[PDB]
Amino acid sequence: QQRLGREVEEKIKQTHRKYLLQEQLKIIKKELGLEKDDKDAIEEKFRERLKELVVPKHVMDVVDEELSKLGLLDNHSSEFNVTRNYLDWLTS
Amino acid sequence: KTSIARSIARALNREYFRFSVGGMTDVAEIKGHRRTYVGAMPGKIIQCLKKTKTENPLILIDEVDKIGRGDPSSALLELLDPEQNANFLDHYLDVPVDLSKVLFICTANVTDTIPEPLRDR
Amino acid sequence: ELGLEKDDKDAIEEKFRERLKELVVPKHVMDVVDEELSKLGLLDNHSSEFNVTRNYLDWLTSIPWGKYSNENLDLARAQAVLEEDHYGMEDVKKRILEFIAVSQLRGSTQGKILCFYGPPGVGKTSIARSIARALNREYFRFSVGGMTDVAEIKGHRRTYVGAMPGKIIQCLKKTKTENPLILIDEVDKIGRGDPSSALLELLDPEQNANFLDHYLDVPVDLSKVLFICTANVTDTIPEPLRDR
Amino acid sequence: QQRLGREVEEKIKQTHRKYLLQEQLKIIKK
Amino acid sequence: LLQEQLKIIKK
Ligand SMILES: Nc1ncnc2c1ncn2[C@@H]1O[C@H](COP(=O)(O)OP(=O)(O)O)[C@@H](O)[C@H]1O
Ligand SMILES: Nc1ncnc2c1ncn2[C@@H]1O[C@H](COP(=O)(O)OP(=O)(O)O)[C@@H](O)[C@H]1O
Ligand SMILES: [Mg+2]
Ligand SMILES: [Mg+2]
Repeated sequence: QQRLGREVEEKIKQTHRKYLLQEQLKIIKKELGLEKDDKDAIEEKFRERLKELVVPKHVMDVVDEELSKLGLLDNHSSEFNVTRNYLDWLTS
Repeated sequence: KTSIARSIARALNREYFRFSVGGMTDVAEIKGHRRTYVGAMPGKIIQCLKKTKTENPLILIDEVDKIGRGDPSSALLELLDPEQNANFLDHYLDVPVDLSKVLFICTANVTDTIPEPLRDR
Repeated sequence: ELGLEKDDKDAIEEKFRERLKELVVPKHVMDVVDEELSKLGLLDNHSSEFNVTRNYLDWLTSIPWGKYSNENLDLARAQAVLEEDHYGMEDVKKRILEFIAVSQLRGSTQGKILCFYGPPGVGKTSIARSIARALNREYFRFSVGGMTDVAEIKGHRRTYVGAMPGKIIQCLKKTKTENPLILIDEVDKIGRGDPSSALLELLDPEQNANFLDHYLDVPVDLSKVLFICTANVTDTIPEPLRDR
Repeated sequence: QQRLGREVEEKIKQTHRKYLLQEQLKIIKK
Repeated sequence: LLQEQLKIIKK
């Protein structure tokens, strides 16, 4: 009974469809990357708020410490979210 | 007592915020929560400074006599201290802020029920 | 290897290690630091475990192991600066002078726990700065008023996302000295979730010499830290705290 | 209308570069 | 500007 083999072939076809879906996702992201944000743009985004503020020395040290670790973490870590949200409050 | 607070802010051209502490029981509304906890936010005062975009707004603390128990009354001691406002500490920021320029107005219907540490400040 | 991108990130080891050159690290802390540094060298720099280890080592190498502020043992100028800021208050000034004299006799820095209680507006909170100036000790203040979370005193385990050591270790990192002056205001108005059982581990000469923090998980010697506690009335402070 | 062909070509080039980098990393590991 | 919008819509 080659029905199991036919099902395995259908699963392989589904895997090929997943590969095509990944290729299409890359194709879409190629144009979707425009007008987006990244780890380097967020640094100046936070720093421009401090331009017009008379920031005390200790707050400046804390901000520099958080920005220093900001560039080390990746864009998807939960700790990255925690520090980004902390900076969003601290620099506002 | 409540209505004059907005008129004073209009005359002084200061930003205005109304903080109804009466009936409140959660201390976290004043001093916030640590960064570790998920969904943590700073206290009410930090949001006041954030939304007013000024370090010297008019904060109206309504019904100080109706504060709850079981205790934000001790947390107010770090917020209404005539000389300790320069280093008010919020648990989310974990950074002292200078609240000495903020004009605090507190409303109370009866004097006798305010605790002595707050009544003397 | 030349075609692929390569970075000399291994310098982070001596980047951390240079902080311990002027410190006097105890053996038990140094062993943990060495094991953590060895673990860091194997983790990929993109791993979350690598970031946790890096933060742990950053906290470990920032504690001022063996650093002490140059305490002023001169009685005359210590008394003069105490009379400079506050009038009256003979008892507290006498207590501070006795503390300085005892520290001078034994030839080493001394740690003690003092509690100031009385009517509001007598100068209990303000004198902490004058005492710090007299002793040349670094000054720090945190209020336990309405304290209901133990995590402020003991911190959180580093397994959790974004854990921090807590108030005492933050103070140790900030003041960069192992003998600062701690002012714990409103000790008589501490809340419950129970932080009152955590202060007993801090305000106790018999166990504060090996204070264990949930984040660092390494004992530190707080026996030389001068603790000052402000209260409004004595009869509401917990009995174990009033005992010490 | 014709921008789709240019976008697809750019995406294919980026994917090819990424796969070449992955293959080089695998060769280096081997 | 419309060409970029058309490509974005198609994607
Ligand atoms: N001196 C005053 N002049 C004009 N209106 C007043 C005056 N005092 C109170 N009011 C009126 O009373 C209303 C409610 O007052 P409120 O601020 O609630 O008093 P309280 O703060 O004592 O409760 C307001 O809408 C206001 O118009
Ligand atoms: N003996 C004193 N001499 C001079 N000023 C004093 C004295 N006692 C209190 N003060 C003043 O009182 C103010 C606040 O005192 P504080 O330390 O808040 O008292 P408490 O600790 O009882 O709340 C300080 O700015 C200080 O100048
Ligand atoms: Mg009213
Ligand atoms: Mg005081």
